[PDB]
Amino acid sequence: PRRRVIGQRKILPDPKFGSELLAKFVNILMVDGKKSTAESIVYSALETLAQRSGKSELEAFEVALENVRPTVEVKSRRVGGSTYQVPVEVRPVRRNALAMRWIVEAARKRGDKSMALRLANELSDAAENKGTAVKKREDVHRMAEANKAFAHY
Amino acid sequence: RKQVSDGVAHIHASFNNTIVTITDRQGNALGWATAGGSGFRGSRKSTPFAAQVAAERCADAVKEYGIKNLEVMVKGPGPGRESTIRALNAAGFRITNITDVTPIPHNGCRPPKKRRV
Amino acid sequence: PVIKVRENEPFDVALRRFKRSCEKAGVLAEVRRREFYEKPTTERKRAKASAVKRHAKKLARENARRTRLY
Amino acid sequence: KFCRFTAEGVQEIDYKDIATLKNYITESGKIVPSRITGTRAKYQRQLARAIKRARYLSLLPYTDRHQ
RNA sequence: AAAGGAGGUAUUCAUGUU
RNA sequence: GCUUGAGUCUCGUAGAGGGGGGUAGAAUUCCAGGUGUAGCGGUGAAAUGCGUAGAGAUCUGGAGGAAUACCGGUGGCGAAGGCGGCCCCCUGGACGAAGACUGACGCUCAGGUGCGAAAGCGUGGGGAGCAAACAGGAUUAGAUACCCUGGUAGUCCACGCCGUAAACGAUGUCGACUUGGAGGUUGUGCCCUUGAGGCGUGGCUUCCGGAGCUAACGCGUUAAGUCGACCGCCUGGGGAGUACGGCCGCAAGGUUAAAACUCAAAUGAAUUGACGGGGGCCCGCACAAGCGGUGGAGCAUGUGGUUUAAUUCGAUGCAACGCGA
Ligand SMILES: [Mg+2]
Ligand SMILES: [Mg+2]
Ligand SMILES: [Mg+2]
Ligand SMILES: [Mg+2]
Ligand SMILES: [Mg+2]
Ligand SMILES: [Mg+2]
Ligand SMILES: [Mg+2]
Ligand SMILES: [Mg+2]
Ligand SMILES: [Mg+2]
Ligand SMILES: [Mg+2]
Ligand SMILES: [Mg+2]
Ligand SMILES: [Mg+2]
Ligand SMILES: [Mg+2]
Ligand SMILES: [Mg+2]
Ligand SMILES: [Mg+2]
Ligand SMILES: [Mg+2]
Ligand SMILES: [Mg+2]
Ligand SMILES: [Mg+2]
Ligand SMILES: [Mg+2]
Ligand SMILES: [Mg+2]
Ligand SMILES: [Mg+2]
Repeated sequence: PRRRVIGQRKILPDPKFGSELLAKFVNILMVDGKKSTAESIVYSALETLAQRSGKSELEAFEVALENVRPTVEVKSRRVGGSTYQVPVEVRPVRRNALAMRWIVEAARKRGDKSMALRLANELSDAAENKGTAVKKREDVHRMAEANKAFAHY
Repeated sequence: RKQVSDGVAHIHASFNNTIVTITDRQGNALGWATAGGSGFRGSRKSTPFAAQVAAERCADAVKEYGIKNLEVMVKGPGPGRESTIRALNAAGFRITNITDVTPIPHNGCRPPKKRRV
Repeated sequence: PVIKVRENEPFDVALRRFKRSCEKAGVLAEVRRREFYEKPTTERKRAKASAVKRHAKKLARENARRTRLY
Repeated sequence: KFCRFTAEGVQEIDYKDIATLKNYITESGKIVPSRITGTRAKYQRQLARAIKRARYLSLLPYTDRHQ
């Protein structure tokens, strides 16, 4: 805005694992306000990922998210009359949300049948560093490298 | 091939393009590199980062001669004018002299006419 | 603007010193003004008018330094 | 301020006096502006003429350049 | 080169060293 | 007759004032050569152009022309145009101090004479850079331009001609008087220069401002203030600084300078708005960050159009089009 710094809203922790990260993940996954189905899908995918990857659902999820987190994004400044595509370091709060959004979109695209199965496969791919989400992040980093010439603008 | 372990870096930095040339203290040129050869074209070749990468490419080129000491002569009003120096320092020569050799006339020849854009 | 690296002098410090020396010399300003020939009339105008503009602001400060802001 | 020449009542600046001239030229060999140095305008002109003569006589260098 | 901030309407402000 | 106006002399002062002649360094260009290799150049982005016969870059040497960074200043000088490295020769003007001298020798000036930026012309040189014309590449709907790469006259010198400029302070020359302040510059007197200081007295110069004046804007001891001498010029806008004639000019053209006709305004300053591809300050799902749509498909509905005997009428940028209904 112009003249408004409104305080952040009250967000409830996840019931199962008490995770604010997981709560935002559920909200991002949710469509049309169907929170129940979204949370069921999240829980199913997390359980499957736990069993396959490691020991704890939260551990596997965190590992994947970190493997997808972006260091740098690009924005479009407009100073010299023309618009410069410049890289810029992304703040910690935005990192998690961007990673989760990318993961969710990739999960939606994938060809597996169940949504839970799609999410589990995408999370595992992210953990293995071969997923569509990490590919998207790496392409963003590649663009940042391309436009690194404007790193002091 | 003939190791001398000290060179002079002529950094001709115009507005459009930057040319870095490593030469012996006497004047015989050893190796050179430019943003054009670095691949940047136009608005990207007129940027400091291109100057830095051209400096690095030149440093690699003259690596055969094994020069260690390095005095720098920067000439011309170029966009980088400094990224070349930082690139050389990173490449790992001991920078001995930093000298400006911009040719300023004492009211000599008349410059070309002012642009109406 | 000749600079020779001092004994036990960091490279970043020397680089900053060199930029300072270039600034004090005014080399970029000189080349930037000398790139294109201004007409003698243009020079005389664009300088006298700017000088009078400076004088006016000096007067404005010296006068308006005797008023109640609030 | 503190015009040095009028403090001693100096009659004329001598181009043979290199030390003062070196104190009134910059490190590049350019003549220091009178507003900065605080000299009176008359002595400023005299000093400028003397410095130019010294430059011709190669007692002072023209510019901090190749030569 | 641009932006932010400070001082000045800016200068004598020992030299030395640097 | 007189000495107050005017002028002369004595001693100094500052000055890009003028003419002539030398010289210095930086820089650009070119040439020769060494090193070295594939780009250079240029733009908003490109191409023309240049480079393997070796460019651009870098070092050395040489040639040539033009101009004088810094100092540099709402600083100085000159009647105006104008004058800017340093040195010498010739030369003009201004100002200060103290005196001495001449004794109205003064001011202005139609015709006349001279000087008079830049472009231009004639003759002969010179030619680095820049650059009308011109050539090419772009841009664009077009681009006989702005942009880019080249590039001739010219720009420079000598001698002649031209003789105009927003040749402007848009303010003719000279003289007298009328409150102030802050500066700059250049003299000069005195006070202990109590050390860079303090108090005077001149000349030139910038800004602010009082009375007063002015249509207002503003000017304001450098008047556009109060007066005195002489001279030039104006008489509505266009037609028109044009025609004719005269004079000058190698020419380009310059100077002097109308008329018919036509309109009822043309203008100056200032005021309130609106606007600006002027400036600053602030806000709104205005943008940005997001989510979900529309524009693709089928159907509902409104409008346009077309058709019809009638397809009743109205709404039709936003602010009409599931509107009156
Ligand atoms: Mg150019
Ligand atoms: Mg001429
Ligand atoms: Mg001629
Ligand atoms: Mg000729
Ligand atoms: Mg051109
Ligand atoms: Mg006239
Ligand atoms: Mg004028
Ligand atoms: Mg007139
Ligand atoms: Mg006034
Ligand atoms: Mg005529
Ligand atoms: Mg005429
Ligand atoms: Mg005639
Ligand atoms: Mg709102
Ligand atoms: Mg948006
Ligand atoms: Mg359609
Ligand atoms: Mg549709
Ligand atoms: Mg139906
Ligand atoms: Mg009706
Ligand atoms: Mg209807
Ligand atoms: Mg109707
Ligand atoms: Mg509605």
